[PDB]
Amino acid sequence: QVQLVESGGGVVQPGRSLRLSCAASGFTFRSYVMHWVRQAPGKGLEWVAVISHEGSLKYYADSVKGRFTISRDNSKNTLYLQMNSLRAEDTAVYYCARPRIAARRGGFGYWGQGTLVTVSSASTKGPSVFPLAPSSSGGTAALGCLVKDYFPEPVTVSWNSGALTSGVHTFPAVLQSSGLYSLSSVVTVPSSSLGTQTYICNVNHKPSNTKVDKKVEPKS
Amino acid sequence: QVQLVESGGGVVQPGRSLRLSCAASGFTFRSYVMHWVRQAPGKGLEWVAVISHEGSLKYYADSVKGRFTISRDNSKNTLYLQMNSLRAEDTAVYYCARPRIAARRGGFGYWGQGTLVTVSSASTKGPSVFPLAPSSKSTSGGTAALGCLVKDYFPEPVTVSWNSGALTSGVHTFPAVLQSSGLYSLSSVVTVPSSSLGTQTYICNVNHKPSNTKVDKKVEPKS
Amino acid sequence: IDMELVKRKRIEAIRGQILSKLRLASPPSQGEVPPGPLPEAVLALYNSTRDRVAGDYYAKEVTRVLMVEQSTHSIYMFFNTSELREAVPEPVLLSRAELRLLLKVEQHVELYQLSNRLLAPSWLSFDVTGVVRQWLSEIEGFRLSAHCSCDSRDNTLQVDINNRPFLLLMATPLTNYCFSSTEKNCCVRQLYIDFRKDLGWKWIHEPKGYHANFCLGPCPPCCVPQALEPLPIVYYVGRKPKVEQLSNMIVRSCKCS
Amino acid sequence: IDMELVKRKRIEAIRGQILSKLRLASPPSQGEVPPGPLPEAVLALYNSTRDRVDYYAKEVTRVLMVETHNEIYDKFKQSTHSIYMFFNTSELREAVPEPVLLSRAELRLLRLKLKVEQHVELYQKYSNNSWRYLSNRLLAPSDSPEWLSFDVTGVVRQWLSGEIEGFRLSAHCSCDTLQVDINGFTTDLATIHGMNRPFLLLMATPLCCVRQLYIDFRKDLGWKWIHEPKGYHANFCLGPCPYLALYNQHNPGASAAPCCVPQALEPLPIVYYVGRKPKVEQLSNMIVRSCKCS
Amino acid sequence: NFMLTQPHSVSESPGKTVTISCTRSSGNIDNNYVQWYQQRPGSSPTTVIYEDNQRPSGVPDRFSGSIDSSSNSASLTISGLKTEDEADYYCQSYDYDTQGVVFGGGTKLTVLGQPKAAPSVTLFPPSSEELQANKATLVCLISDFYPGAVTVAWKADSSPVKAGVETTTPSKQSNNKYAASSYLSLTPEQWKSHRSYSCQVTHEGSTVEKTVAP
Amino acid sequence: NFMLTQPHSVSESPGKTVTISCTRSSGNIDNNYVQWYQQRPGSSPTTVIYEDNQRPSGVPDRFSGSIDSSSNSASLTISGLKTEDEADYYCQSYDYDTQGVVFGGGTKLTVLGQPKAAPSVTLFPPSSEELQANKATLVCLISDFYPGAVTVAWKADSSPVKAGVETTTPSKQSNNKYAASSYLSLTPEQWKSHRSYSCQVTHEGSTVEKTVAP
Ligand SMILES: *[C@@H]1O[C@H](CO)[C@@H](O[C@@H]2O[C@H](CO)[C@@H](O[C@@H]3O[C@H](CO[C@H]4O[C@H](CO)[C@@H](O)[C@H](O)[C@@H]4O)[C@@H](O)[C@H](O[C@H]4O[C@H](CO)[C@@H](O)[C@H](O)[C@@H]4O)[C@@H]3O)[C@H](O)[C@H]2NC(C)=O)[C@H](O)[C@H]1NC(C)=O
Ligand SMILES: *[C@@H]1O[C@H](CO)[C@@H](O)[C@H](O)[C@H]1NC(C)=O
Ligand SMILES: *[C@@H]1O[C@H](CO)[C@@H](O)[C@H](O)[C@H]1NC(C)=O
Repeated sequence: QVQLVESGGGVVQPGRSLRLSCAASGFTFRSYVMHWVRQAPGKGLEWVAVISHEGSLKYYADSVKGRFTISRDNSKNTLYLQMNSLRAEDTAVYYCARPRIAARRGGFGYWGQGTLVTVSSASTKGPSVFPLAPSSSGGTAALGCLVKDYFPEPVTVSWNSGALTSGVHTFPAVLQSSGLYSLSSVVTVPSSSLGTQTYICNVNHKPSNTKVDKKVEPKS
Repeated sequence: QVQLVESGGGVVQPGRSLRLSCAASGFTFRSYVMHWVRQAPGKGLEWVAVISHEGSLKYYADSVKGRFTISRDNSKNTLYLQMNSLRAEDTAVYYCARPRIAARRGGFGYWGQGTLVTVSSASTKGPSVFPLAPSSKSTSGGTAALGCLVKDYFPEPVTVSWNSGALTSGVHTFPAVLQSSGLYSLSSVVTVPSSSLGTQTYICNVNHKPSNTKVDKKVEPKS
Repeated sequence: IDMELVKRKRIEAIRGQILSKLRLASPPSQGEVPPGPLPEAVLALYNSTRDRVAGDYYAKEVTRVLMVEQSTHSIYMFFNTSELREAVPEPVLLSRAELRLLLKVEQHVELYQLSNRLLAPSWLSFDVTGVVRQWLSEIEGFRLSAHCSCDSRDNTLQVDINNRPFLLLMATPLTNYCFSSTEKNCCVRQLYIDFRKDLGWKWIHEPKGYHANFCLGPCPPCCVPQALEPLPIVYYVGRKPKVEQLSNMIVRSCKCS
Repeated sequence: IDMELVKRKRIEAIRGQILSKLRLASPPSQGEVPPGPLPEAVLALYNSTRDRVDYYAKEVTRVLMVETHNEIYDKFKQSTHSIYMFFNTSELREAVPEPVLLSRAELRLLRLKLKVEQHVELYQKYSNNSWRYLSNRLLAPSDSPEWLSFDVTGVVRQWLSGEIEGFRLSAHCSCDTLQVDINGFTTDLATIHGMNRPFLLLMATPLCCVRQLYIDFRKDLGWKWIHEPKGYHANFCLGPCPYLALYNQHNPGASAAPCCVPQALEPLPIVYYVGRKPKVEQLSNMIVRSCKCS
Repeated sequence: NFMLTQPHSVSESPGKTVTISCTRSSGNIDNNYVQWYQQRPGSSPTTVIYEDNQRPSGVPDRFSGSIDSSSNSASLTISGLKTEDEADYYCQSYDYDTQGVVFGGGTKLTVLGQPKAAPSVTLFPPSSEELQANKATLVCLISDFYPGAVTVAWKADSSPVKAGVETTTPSKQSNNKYAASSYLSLTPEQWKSHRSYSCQVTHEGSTVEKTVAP
Repeated sequence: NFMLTQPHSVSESPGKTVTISCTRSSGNIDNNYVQWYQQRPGSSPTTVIYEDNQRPSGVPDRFSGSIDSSSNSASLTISGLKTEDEADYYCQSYDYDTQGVVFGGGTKLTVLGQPKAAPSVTLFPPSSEELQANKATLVCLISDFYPGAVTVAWKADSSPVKAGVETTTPSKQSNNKYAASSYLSLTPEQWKSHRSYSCQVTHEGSTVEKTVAP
């Protein structure tokens, strides 16, 4: 079972340095050439660097040469990428890859899971949570919650603390030019209940550890 | 480079047991069959025993079969020899030897320095001194030989004089024999004029200071 | 590496190499062996196999058949296929059959029933396996004539000419190709090399590429080429196109040695 | 065991093998070369060496035999039982300058429609008169033209040092108060005329070890049952096969993983007793005479 | 490097066969082997073709690869499309002059399947709370549509707004349909100074508009 | 196992050459390789010949091994003798029926550095005093000989006795020649029941016998 497991990715601001690692198992690592390939969110694959199995020949794409160095420790079955003077354009999922025979002949035969590098100035922030006013067959109603201006993305939303899955649509966040994220989540519900039930909207932001709970109802 | 250093040689009461060691450096000891060879004082080499490099296979000379056992441990690059029910026969210098391809083809390519095991009960003990009465040595030379037998002492040394040092010419004291028992004996002989045997008295003065033993023994003819 | 350790191991391997070639589990019992020296008929047959003159895994048994009762222009040699059927009992067991025989100036001889040989001044051996194969199917013989040249000048044609024999026979007693991705044996595997695609090479003009192949697979000892073929190529030096032949370029089959 | 890694190593070994065999350190230039297709004389020569019939690369050249209406047939006359093939040695020397350079020379004949066994012999022309048998071939009938190839290296080597020298391909004669069998009384033997006429194909140079080990059956194995021989030189192979370019001793077959292995072996006949009848058995591949990296 | 150009997008229906081409900008296509990778959203690439036309085991023989000298191109052909064939397809080759591995830009193959579905649009005006903190965002929520391409355009009364618009990409849904969201933000001033705002969603040549006003 | 018999000692002058024989008691000498070790007193042994006739590197060609089938023996031959060749030499072979290693008895090689000298032998019977203590020791004293190698044999009457003998290794005395002694233990009864006992000393092919009687 060939396995390539990468790590070290994260958020960092331009100018700083990240070091990614790729931990190999299931093969004799030190016999193989290894590569790094990267993919900017929503964009194409881009080859980054190659290293010979003993580590003396290293080659780089011109977009990274002189800023990145590839290396390997063969006694630790690990491949490395040293990223310096990081720029916005460096935001990408980074893959380590093992060639099939050789990249120029058979391409890449095995890819790692990927580790995400995000190069942004934005400092961690929690979101203000504004509610989506119920209004506009009339037998339903649009309830939701707006969550605006937060930095590290991953943010979680549930309704009623769990006892409501029929109707939840949580929308993938948008990134402002501000550098900050916002999202929203909706629940279609019977208007039979807008006069009786009380709909609890919960949202979790682990990087903030600021959890503000807002409940949805109309306005005068 | 290629080296074999042995340890654990010593003095052992007769029925007891030692275990010799043979540490090896300079080569992959794990891959090699190994031998033990021994040599009793003054006598020839005697192949003792062998093992395969794995453990597994062991062969022995008849002289030690039910008693000795070889072992090795490759993790310590060390060869062993558990000796059992030692004897004065087993008193010897023990060598560990590495074969040259195979002992039966090219013999032994390397030996250790050896460790001596002496199997005795010899305790500090003074001699018995017995006179050796004169008898004719050379009729034509007109001489007799007479002496003293200094039997069964331990440890060395022993000093022997004649007439409290007045008699020197014709005195020969011989190197001691180390007996099977671990005890030493020697003799001292004097060549004297046979025509004097009726007039000159001859006493050997024997000292063995390890046991504060001093003996004077008159040596006379017999009837 | 200690050469003495590997010598120890070759020696113990000869033990099993000999025995398995004879399809023997242990050396044959020798408590019934007729004593003293060995029959000179046997030794003469051993002598004939050991020495050579102008000329499979398992042990082949060796048997010899002398000849029965001419010139110095021709020598006729006959054997009865009875006597040969006793040596090699059934014809398909025959592994090899050689004919053996025993001057001032060059002379040039011929075998008819085949081959011919040029003898230098001063034994002799002929491979006759196929002829001796069918003889084992009743009295047959061999022709050793002299050689002649013939040609045409005007309407003129011209021709010019310038321990008994014995038949030595060996007999058995009474290559993998992979296309799978399975490695169970030693075999030749396919490998195509494209000069431009694989090496970045534009300077070889003719063979765009070739089936180099390669050997691989376990052996109960390495899996290596058995038969190779050469590769000719065409390239330019300056303005000069050149044809070059390279030896041992293409692996056609693999063996274990 | 990863065959994809083996292919990688096999490929990189190929790169080194081809450059070292040409005694080049790095691949040569181009661009001094014009575009498009090779000259047809080059293709003909290249095709000739791909027709089917030392470490370092040989230059291949071709010299066609002198055209049949020159002084050939001014004297001895072509036929269906005998063909005559003459070569301008100055042209031979043009292709291979000195004789030491020659590594192999093949005489190539394009055989015609054949419908019965013809046994033919190749002869060299000498002094200015006589002939020396060189070799012969026994040709099964066939309704497909096939090339014949004769090895004439030694002869051509001499020619590379006369000025017009020739071969003759004739029919064989059975000889047995003497009788003789004849072929030449019925109605061109092989292709002469045209640009598939006979030619000389020429290859020229341009301008881990076996270890001794003797086995004594009694002394080494305690084996008394083998009565002869008393022992033998088994020998063995050992030494590294690594990977300027030596390549010629370390990996001449460009294996992905060369091994020191026997190059030439030979058999061992033994005499021993089975029951109490003597056996004589030949054991193949018992003795190593040479080793190689492969 | 040289460039490898592939169409950005091809949409085909199940059963049909499709061809994704990959053409090399300079230097003959025969100079280097070509590989093809499929990449499904959120996962790493796998190989479907390597060495111009070899298929790794496990890959169905629907996938084939070819080289076209005349157009200096390589092509991946997927016959009898299944829905799981929806993916991004990258060709890859190699540049000896730069020692560089070269990728195409990729082709998103939309493998259709399922009938066309029109978006639902909810449009929320800025909150009571958000104006209370001197910020006003309009949230335009697009849902339940198929295929997964929409365009969104805001308008200040009648005049189109480009400033302050941020629109998400379409993401797959509860039910293999697609959703997207657009955000417009302005001042409180601009929010109640204009008469009303609208996000209008265009999907497969049809517009749905939702309107909110102060 | 079988026996390998070597002469007790050989000697020659410097520069001369000497041969040491190694006879096999049963089975053909050709059954097995013979090895030759040199041993200097205090040292562990080293190889001078292996596989009947091969020299380890650094062993000079003055050392050669050979085999005489006609007499079932192996021979070590040393030419251009030097003082440093003085040592004990052992031959060694193998049996295959005992799976055991067999050694010769060893040979002391003396490189002559002084004239040969015969031993003088004095033999004493047991004293009255030892007999009255229920013991009995015969004392054979050997002196003034060169080279330093002797053989000692004891007789009861004219019958060989080996039980109860202890003989020293010769060593050099102040006169520059060698001395040794050998002791024969008997019971008083054995000593009184026999006509006589003898000590016979062999040196350079010569024997000297002394005999004593009750
Ligand atoms: C050395 O050896 C090579 C190989 O044996 C010879 O090469 C062949 O040469 C002939 C012509 O000389 C070629 O024939 C032509 O083939 C065309 C089709 O070619 C395609 O297909 C082949 C395989 O089928 C591919 O290898 C090739 O790259 C192409 O893709 C035909 O259309 C041609 O027909 C036209 O010409 C003939 C006369 O030549 C007319 O009669 C026809 O009516 C028509 O007009 C033509 O037949 C053949 O393809 C070549 N094969 C290869 C493998 O290259 C060399 O000729 C030979 N040279 C010498 C000097 O000995
Ligand atoms: C075989 O050859 C040997 C030489 O090794 C010779 O002594 C013997 O007599 C020969 N025997 C026969 C039968 O030729
Ligand atoms: C041999 O060839 C050369 C060059 O082609 C030519 O000039 C010469 O006349 C030829 N020799 C003969 C004897 O015809």
